[PDB]
Amino acid sequence: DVVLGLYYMTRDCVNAKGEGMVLTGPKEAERLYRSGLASLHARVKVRITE
Amino acid sequence: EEAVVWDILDEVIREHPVLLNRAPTLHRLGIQAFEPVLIEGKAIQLHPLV
Amino acid sequence: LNTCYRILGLKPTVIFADQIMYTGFAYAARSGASVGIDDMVIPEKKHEIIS
Amino acid sequence: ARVTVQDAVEKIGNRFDLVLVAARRARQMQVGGKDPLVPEENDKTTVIALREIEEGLINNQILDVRERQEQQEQEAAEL
Amino acid sequence: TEFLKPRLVDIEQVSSTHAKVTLEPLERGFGHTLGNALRRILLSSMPGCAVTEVEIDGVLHEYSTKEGVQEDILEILLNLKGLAVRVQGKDEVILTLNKSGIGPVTAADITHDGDVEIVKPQHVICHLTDENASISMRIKVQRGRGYVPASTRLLVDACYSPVERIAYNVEAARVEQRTDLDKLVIEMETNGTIDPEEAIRRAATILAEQLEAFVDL
Amino acid sequence: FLKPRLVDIEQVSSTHAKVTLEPLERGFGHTLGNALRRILLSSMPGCAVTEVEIDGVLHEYSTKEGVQEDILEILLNLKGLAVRVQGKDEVILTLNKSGIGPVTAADITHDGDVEIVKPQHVICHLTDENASISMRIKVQRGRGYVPASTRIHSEEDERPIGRLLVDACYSPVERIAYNVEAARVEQRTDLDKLVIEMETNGTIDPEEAIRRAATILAEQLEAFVDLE
Amino acid sequence: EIKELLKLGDLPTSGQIRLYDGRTGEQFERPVTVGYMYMLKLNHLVDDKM
Amino acid sequence: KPLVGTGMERAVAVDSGVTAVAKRGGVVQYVDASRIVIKVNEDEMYPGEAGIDIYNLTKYTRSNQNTCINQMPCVSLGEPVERGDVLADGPSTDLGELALGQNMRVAFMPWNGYNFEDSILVSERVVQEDRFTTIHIQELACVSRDTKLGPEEITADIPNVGEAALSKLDESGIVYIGAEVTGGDILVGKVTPKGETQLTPEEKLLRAIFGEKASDVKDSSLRVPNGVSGTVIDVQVFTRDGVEKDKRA
Repeated sequence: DVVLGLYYMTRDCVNAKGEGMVLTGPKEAERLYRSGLASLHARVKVRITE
Repeated sequence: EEAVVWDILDEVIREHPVLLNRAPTLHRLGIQAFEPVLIEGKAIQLHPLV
Repeated sequence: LNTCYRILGLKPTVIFADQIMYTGFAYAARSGASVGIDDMVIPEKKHEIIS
Repeated sequence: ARVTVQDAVEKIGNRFDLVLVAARRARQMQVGGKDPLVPEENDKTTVIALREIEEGLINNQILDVRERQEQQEQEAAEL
Repeated sequence: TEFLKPRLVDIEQVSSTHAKVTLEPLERGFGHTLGNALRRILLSSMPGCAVTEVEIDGVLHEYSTKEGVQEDILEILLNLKGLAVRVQGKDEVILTLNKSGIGPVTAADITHDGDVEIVKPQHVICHLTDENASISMRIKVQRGRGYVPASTRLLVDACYSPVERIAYNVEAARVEQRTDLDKLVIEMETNGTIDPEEAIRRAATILAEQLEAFVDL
Repeated sequence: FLKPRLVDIEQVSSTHAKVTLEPLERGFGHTLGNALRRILLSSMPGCAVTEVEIDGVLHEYSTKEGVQEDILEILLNLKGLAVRVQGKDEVILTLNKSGIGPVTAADITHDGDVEIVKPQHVICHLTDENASISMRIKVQRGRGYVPASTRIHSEEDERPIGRLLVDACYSPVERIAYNVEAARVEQRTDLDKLVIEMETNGTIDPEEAIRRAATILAEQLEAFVDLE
Repeated sequence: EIKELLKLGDLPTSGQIRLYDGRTGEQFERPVTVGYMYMLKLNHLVDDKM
Repeated sequence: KPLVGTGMERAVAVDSGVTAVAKRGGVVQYVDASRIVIKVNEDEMYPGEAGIDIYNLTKYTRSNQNTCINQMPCVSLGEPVERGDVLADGPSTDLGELALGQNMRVAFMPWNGYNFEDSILVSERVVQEDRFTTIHIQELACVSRDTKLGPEEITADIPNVGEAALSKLDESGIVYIGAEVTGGDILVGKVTPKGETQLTPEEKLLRAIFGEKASDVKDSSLRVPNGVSGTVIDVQVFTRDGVEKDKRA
């Protein structure tokens, strides 16, 4: 189950709801997913502190 | 089964490791020590990663 | 997870694995992720390829 | 709820001498012969010993010194 | 029949932009009742206030170039969305930026209006190179209750939600003999407009102001 | 900041019913309906059978000369007996009925504080010409599920061995669903209306359901409230 | 034959529907095969094994 | 009944004696949970004494696997019944079909790893309606047999016991029928003789202080196995020839 959930998240199709945009980082990306405004498989490029 | 003895058992379990073993013991990992977590019922809970 | 182990040490790797498990199970559950009779896609070319 | 003893091993990294020393110390605290050297946050003697090992304030050498002191202590009470 | 009422069993906060609260004991399922409700509230309906629309005076295109800024346009655009605005008693205040100095451009090189507070002064809105780069854009801010994207609304995504991230987890609850009860644990981060504690109280108050049309005693 | 109120209350069937609330903000439907249906499907007043005794029936594993039903099968239906008590708390009924013919759920003596919601229910099928029964149902209020396996601990010392216990189930609710639609209103552009379709059992009226549900829901906010 | 038996019973053709989470409230994306089945309670009760 | 079977159920529910088929055709003269009298048809009876088909169902017998086997009627009073029709259903029999399991509303989907490997996740509604509550019947007997120090006694006069336990026994220490008990409770009070103990002096001091004399008898006491709690539904007594019977006998 674990690998399946992770693989499901780390996927992308091409036309997910709101793909291609930009966000501050993980906080905002989750704010997008949980709210139901954005998808989970969008090709969105954002900022992340590594 | 007086009420006080349940809290007494929780006091004796506290950091008292136990050993779990799977019926065919091929390698050494067949016996591993875990930290008890008191639970209701009769089934033994096991961690999926193991 | 392996790179995590030999980069940060034992202590970090442990909590990393636990977190991975929790998150996995949650998402794999809410993704639907089922199977039905229609999922199996019988190639419409089968009939020919057989005969 | 002591989960990993990695740092506890780091002080004496042998993985077995750790158990022997921590058992000696855990005895000292359990089979009444001594008092804890770390604030006992309800932790069992088994874990408190490992914590004393972690802080670096307890090991084979230190306990060997303390017992050697008490050896002469037991002889200074018979005139 | 009576019921079981919770009492804050502990509270902890690493900083002011993030905090964790735990409410136990609870009732079966209730740990998800309150969690889900308060979570939706502090995600999609909460006052705050923030940037909505912005335009540059150098060029009018979210993909064009600029002479003097080593950064890209949509970059500063996103930084605008990352701006903690707290207007006291006004609805919408369109403030302007006026800076041409050699070096980064913080959030202090703006025009302080009547009532516009910035809880992130050192915030970096742009990086400026050498010679002059005379740049003075005109940013627009608005109110709102929740999060509204920029496409469904240069375009900027308005983030009114005073919180940046919500989370809750249910776990066991040892109550003297009670078999399996819940223990709610919320972990919430804000953006600066308000501290966590009061914001949790505010959302939970919105709940009561929604259900106030029913009670007995 | 609109505050919703009930608008539509039409109970189609004795058990199946519906309720509705329009004044909701952006997607407040889900947040309300789900968190409400939970409190409904879990905590609700209800009443049910707890103690049952028959003439010479010592245990659920026996047969009485004349009844075509088994004692186990009798209590199995006693769990499906819907009732409603208000004044008293625990009530002991009295059922006496003889002669061939299925025993209606109204064959019991009427007490001052009682009302059946479905006397057409079946308790036991009598088949002997002179078959007679004497029992005293013991009904009371509670909440949630309570099985007789854990019931016998509060100890009460039931001296008569002829006292049999039945699995309790205090659950007025049976099933609940919620839906959200886009409905125009007086002063607003676009909102959502929330419809709650429920399935009662006849014991509790659909009004007190939502009322006490929201009451108990608010009670859990006492961590951050005093008096609004 | 099953596909037609479904249409007769006011049921979908794919045998799959949407499922709503009891706790969260949102629907699990990606259809879910539901229905009935014959379950067997083997004579392996834990109350005799433990 | 199986919502989805193969028809082959009747082929197994009637073969196994667990059912009860009708021999001669007639109309039910008397239904009951004990016996079923079938008034045979005039055209399907023997030309002498005319008989009838008086059936006797079994009630709650312990299977070889400690489970429960029992037959329950399926027809009401005065109903036409031909030959080959199930006059009564037994264990795992639904009006003629093989009722092996139950109908469960399944839905293939993960759930927070609660099912992770092959584990099953069941609703609370299932365990509420008692649709899987299988009944079991254990058979635990007591044996009073002659010993080296005289024959054992089945009296309710057990030493080192409490008054709360002996309250569920009769004048012969045999658990009352129907009386529900749990593990550790006494069902047959028996004591085995045991002399020549010679306790330690520390105990002799107690026997002198509080005057608590020691019984010359041990304890046998068929007591319910720990872990299971049930109800007594049958009590049998077999006494050896010659030895006069007790009261309960």
